Amino acid sequence: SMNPPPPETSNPNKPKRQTNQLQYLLRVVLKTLWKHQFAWPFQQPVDAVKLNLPDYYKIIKTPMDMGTIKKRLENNYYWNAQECIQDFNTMFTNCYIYNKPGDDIVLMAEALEKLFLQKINELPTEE
Ligand SMILES: CCc1c(C(=O)NC)[nH]c(C)c1C(C)=O
Repeated sequence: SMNPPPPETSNPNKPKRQTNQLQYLLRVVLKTLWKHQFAWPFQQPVDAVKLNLPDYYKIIKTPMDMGTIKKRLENNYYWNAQECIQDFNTMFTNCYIYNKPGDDIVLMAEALEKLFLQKINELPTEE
């Protein structure tokens, strides 16, 4: 029932890269989702205590959110685009795994994910 440590956003010994695909993921992909009217539930880690979801972290062992992804991009956590893409995908998957089909949060994740898929479809080729 208590909240876990948030996902890591800083790790100095992890090697880093700033690539055009990763720049696209911040400038285009993250910006689009972050400003969306349904972004708010996904803008920070699930606070299981305040939301009263004591089994959330019992079920979800790989939590992820756009707040975390935003810091990871802004502070250059990643080596490649696929890591960041996997984080976005994990965030959506967590939602569908934990919640019931047709809950509001699932509709929200579905709208965000649709946009995410359209942008990732136009991911530039690596420079
Ligand atoms: C419905 C509770 C919830 C929020 C939220 O309401 N955040 C403020 N965000 C997420 C990802 C969820 C779940 C359980 O998937």
